[PDB]
Amino acid sequence: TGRPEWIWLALGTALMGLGTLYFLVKGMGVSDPDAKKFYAITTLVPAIAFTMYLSMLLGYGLTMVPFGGEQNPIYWARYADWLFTTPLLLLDLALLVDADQGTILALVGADGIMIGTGLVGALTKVYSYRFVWWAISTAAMLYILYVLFFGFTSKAESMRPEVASTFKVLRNVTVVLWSAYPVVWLIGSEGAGIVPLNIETLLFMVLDVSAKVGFGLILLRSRAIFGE
Amino acid sequence: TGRPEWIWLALGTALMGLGTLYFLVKGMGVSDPDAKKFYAITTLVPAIAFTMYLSMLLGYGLTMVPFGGEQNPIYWARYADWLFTTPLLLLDLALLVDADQGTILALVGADGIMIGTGLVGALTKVYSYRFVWWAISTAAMLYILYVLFFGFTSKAESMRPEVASTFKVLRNVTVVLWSAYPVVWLIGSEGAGIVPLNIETLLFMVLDVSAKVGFGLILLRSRAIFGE
Amino acid sequence: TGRPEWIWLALGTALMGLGTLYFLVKGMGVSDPDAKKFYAITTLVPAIAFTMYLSMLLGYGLTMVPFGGEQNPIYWARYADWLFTTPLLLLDLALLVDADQGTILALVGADGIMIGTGLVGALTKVYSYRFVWWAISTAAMLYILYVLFFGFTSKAESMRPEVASTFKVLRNVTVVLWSAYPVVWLIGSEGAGIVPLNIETLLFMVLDVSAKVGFGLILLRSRAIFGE
Ligand SMILES: CC(C)CCC[C@@H](C)CCC[C@@H](C)CCC[C@@H](C)CCOC[C@@H](CO)OCC[C@H](C)CCC[C@H](C)CCC[C@H](C)CCCC(C)C
Ligand SMILES: CC(C)CCC[C@@H](C)CCC[C@@H](C)CCC[C@@H](C)CCOC[C@@H](CO)OCC[C@H](C)CCC[C@H](C)CCC[C@H](C)CCCC(C)C
Ligand SMILES: CC(C)CCC[C@@H](C)CCC[C@@H](C)CCC[C@@H](C)CCOC[C@@H](CO)OCC[C@H](C)CCC[C@H](C)CCC[C@H](C)CCCC(C)C
Ligand SMILES: CC(C)CCC[C@@H](C)CCC[C@@H](C)CCC[C@@H](C)CCOC[C@@H](CO)OCC[C@H](C)CCC[C@H](C)CCC[C@H](C)CCCC(C)C
Ligand SMILES: CC(C)CCC[C@@H](C)CCC[C@@H](C)CCC[C@@H](C)CCOC[C@@H](CO)OCC[C@H](C)CCC[C@H](C)CCC[C@H](C)CCCC(C)C
Ligand SMILES: CC(C)CCC[C@@H](C)CCC[C@@H](C)CCC[C@@H](C)CCOC[C@@H](CO)OCC[C@H](C)CCC[C@H](C)CCC[C@H](C)CCCC(C)C
Ligand SMILES: *C/C=C(C)/C=C/C=C(C)/C=C/C1=C(C)CCCC1(C)C
Ligand SMILES: *C/C=C(C)/C=C/C=C(C)/C=C/C1=C(C)CCCC1(C)C
Ligand SMILES: *C/C=C(C)/C=C/C=C(C)/C=C/C1=C(C)CCCC1(C)C
Repeated sequence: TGRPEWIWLALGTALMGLGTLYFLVKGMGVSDPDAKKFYAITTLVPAIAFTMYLSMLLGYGLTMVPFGGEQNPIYWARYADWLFTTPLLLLDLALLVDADQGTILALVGADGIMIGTGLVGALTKVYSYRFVWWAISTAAMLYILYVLFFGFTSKAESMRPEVASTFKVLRNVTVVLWSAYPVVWLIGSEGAGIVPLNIETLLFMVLDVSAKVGFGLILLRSRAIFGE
Repeated sequence: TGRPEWIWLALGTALMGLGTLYFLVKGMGVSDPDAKKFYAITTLVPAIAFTMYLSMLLGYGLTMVPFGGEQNPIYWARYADWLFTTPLLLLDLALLVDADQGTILALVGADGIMIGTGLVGALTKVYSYRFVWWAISTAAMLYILYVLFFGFTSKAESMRPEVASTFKVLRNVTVVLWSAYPVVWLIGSEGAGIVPLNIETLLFMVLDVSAKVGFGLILLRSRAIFGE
Repeated sequence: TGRPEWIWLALGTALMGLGTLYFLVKGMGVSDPDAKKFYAITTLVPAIAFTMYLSMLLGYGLTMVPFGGEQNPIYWARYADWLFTTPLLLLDLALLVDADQGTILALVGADGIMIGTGLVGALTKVYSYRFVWWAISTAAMLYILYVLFFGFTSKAESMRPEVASTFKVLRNVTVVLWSAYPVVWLIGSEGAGIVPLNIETLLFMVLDVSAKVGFGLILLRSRAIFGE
């Protein structure tokens, strides 16, 4: 493994794998149907990331994109991961607050646009246009963060204190960690090329494990996930 | 931009972009959960088309398919657009009439078959077989149009007059505009090659903007989208 | 058709096509909304398989994957089929028993992991790593079979005798036929290469037609699909 970023791909694979097994074991026995939804969503998220980390580690999830005069290593498997795991994370938030279905559809669809335009930007061979896709994807992310802070103002007169409390923490966790991903992309291998791929891969590893396994530990340890 | 169809890709990009912003602004403030569903579906549709028009304009959504002795320019991004936006359009219709879930699943699944076989036909290198996929996809479209006219005969004893009225108009808009897409494909660059790609791109632009932004203006201006 | 497996691809195409038309005709007239769900799911399943069998027959769904020193014919279209039809089959089971939504999401997501890791294994160029993906996919299949036997223990105090009976038979049909697919893959063209592709294609044809058209005949002939 002649790619120096292999260690972070291996560590990411192991930590997503271990978080999947932990959440699997923890959700055994659970009969509350509301809690079963949260365990299924929250366990699927690092299970999908485990498979995509492994595909990067083994090289399957890596391709070379010509741009800027250069053959650029691009890990496309990250977008196949995020396509599914970032709407699932939004679904955990949305279920906490009993979101209306129109709000869930706005969130999941804005998130698909965010990930799909991120992927088009990652694979685009004209260097300047990569950053046009980055901006569109960021605009979709900002929409999602707007909805998470301002789209549930009908949900407060009626929201169990423990649901509000856990939703607040997870929403803060989300806004901080997810906002770092466009920055990493912009300065890393896919963007300006200021931070080398080895470091980029480290940064996404720490973000992903926090946003998936850290997030899910907070959620699944709360009694907000059970019907009262 | 040495592709003469660039002007229609640019115009399509702008009109889908402007229709997205208009519907975004128009749906601000809306609290009625039924109306929020219609705004989310109807706003996502031109937002997705904006991204796919832009990918065609920038060249990312174009590939060359050998067939007929020739390297043929094929805009595959149209199928990535339609994969999502044509079930969303069907969902707006189906929600208007309070469709049963089995009818929604038939519609969304027939539509996936329509778009996916359209894409296989667009990328098929044996010329005669392209038209086998065209026929299968047309058969799926005809099924969808059948369901839209004859699959909601339990929904009339109970259907607000304004819902019936808006559903009738949008269903007519749909049947007329969607039926033109197999014809354009059959005579255009993907099919018989009778109409040049520049004109084909113009035709799909006018159809798409009408079927997305025209459709959505009719829907979102009606009080059929609000619970009574 | 210089591929000896063409006959089984042609036969599979015809049998999925004929089963689609039969289920289409059989579900005409059905007004019971619960029954309409089962007809839509169960009819879409062989309709999707018909398109994917046809794409294999015509060669579109075939690619060459280098591994083991060799250019290996890999029918990738099977994974595009299964991506949709295996969650749909699980949905028919889950609706029979009135599964909780968290259980449905676990099933559909485990199934996506099963098919997507199966596809990564089928396309992986390092021979030994193909079998790592096979094992992960098998682990997801075993999870699905676990849930089908042990995830509905809240659903028995309340389950119409005819629903229990039909669910039991279809679940047995599923466990036996689906468990054969990793074995065929492991000994066939995608794995160890012990069984030639011609025979492999025969085996998957018999499995698919049984698991789709055989399964659906059992389901759609039962009164378990109607609300009582
Ligand atoms: C609910 C159910 C009932 C639904 C039923 C399913 C229904 C659709 C029936 C099955 C049809 C279909 C799924 C199967 C055909 C797959 C098709 C894409 C195959 C083409 O790809 C094969 C290759 C190489 O030979 O061609 C070359 C590849 C091309 C150059 C690429 C062109 C294709 C586009 C890239 C498609 C874009 C779609 C994206 C995957 C959408 C998400 C991506 C995003 C978030 C960035
Ligand atoms: C000029 C540029 C270089 C800067 C780029 C910024 C840009 C990308 C936008 C990001 C802003 C965003 C992170 C802020 C949103 C979170 C927070 C401020 C929201 C406040 O509201 C929530 C409150 C109360 O419930 O809790 C508060 C929740 C938390 C306690 C808020 C704490 C914020 C985080 C601690 C900051 C993230 C830390 C990084 C992940 C560390 C990486 C840096 C590295 C080089 C060591
Ligand atoms: C709800 C959630 C819990 C679900 C969890 C997600 C779960 C599936 C886990 C993730 C696995 C998976 C999504 C990730 C792997 C992606 C896989 C397709 C990668 C293969 O493609 C990489 C390339 C180049 O190196 O190979 C060469 C490319 C090949 C030649 C092409 C073969 C692949 C097929 C084309 C696949 C067909 C699927 C279609 C996109 C379906 C729709 C298309 C249609 C409508 C026309
Ligand atoms: C032989 C071939 C060349 C012809 C190909 C036809 C074939 C592809 C099938 C298409 C038929 C389809 C469009 C008809 C369905 C719509 C309509 C007749 C349905 C009637 O029922 C609805 C009624 C009452 O509510 O309103 C009625 C709704 C509307 C008022 C109906 C009006 C029909 C449209 C005005 C026709 C479409 C116009 C084109 C988009 C213009 C493009 C032509 C260009 C060259 C100028
Ligand atoms: C609900 C709605 C509102 C949602 C709105 C949709 C929203 C996402 C907006 C549309 C964006 C997007 C869908 C369109 C862009 C498609 C994008 C994949 C195009 C890239 O592919 C083009 C090629 C050749 O030029 O590049 C080369 C190809 C690369 C080498 C491959 C890299 C891409 C990955 C393979 C993507 C993996 C995703 C898988 C299809 C997931 C399932 C596969 C699995 C089960 C094995
Ligand atoms: C060492 C290896 C080579 C063996 C590999 C096995 C491995 C892949 C795991 C598979 C085990 C699995 C098929 C068993 C599950 C089914 C069954 C035993 C479950 C019992 O519980 C259900 C009961 C009561 O309702 O009905 C019972 C339901 C049925 C009546 C059970 C009958 C089992 C099937 C008849 C066996 C499958 C037959 C094959 C499809 C035939 C192909 C062989 C060919 C070479 C002729
Ligand atoms: C599980 C992994 C998580 C939570 C990942 C989140 C990823 C994003 C918020 C990605 C955002 C991006 C942009 C806004 C701009 C373009 C680059 C992306 C895709 C990295
Ligand atoms: C937003 C864009 C809309 C409403 C597009 C609709 C597209 C169709 C109805 C496409 C149909 C096709 C056929 C029936 C045959 C094969 C060619 C297609 C995909 C163009
Ligand atoms: C309609 C076709 C059906 C029911 C197909 C089922 C396919 C599976 C159960 C496939 C399973 C696989 C594994 C568990 C290991 C990797 C190889 C696969 C994808 C064939």
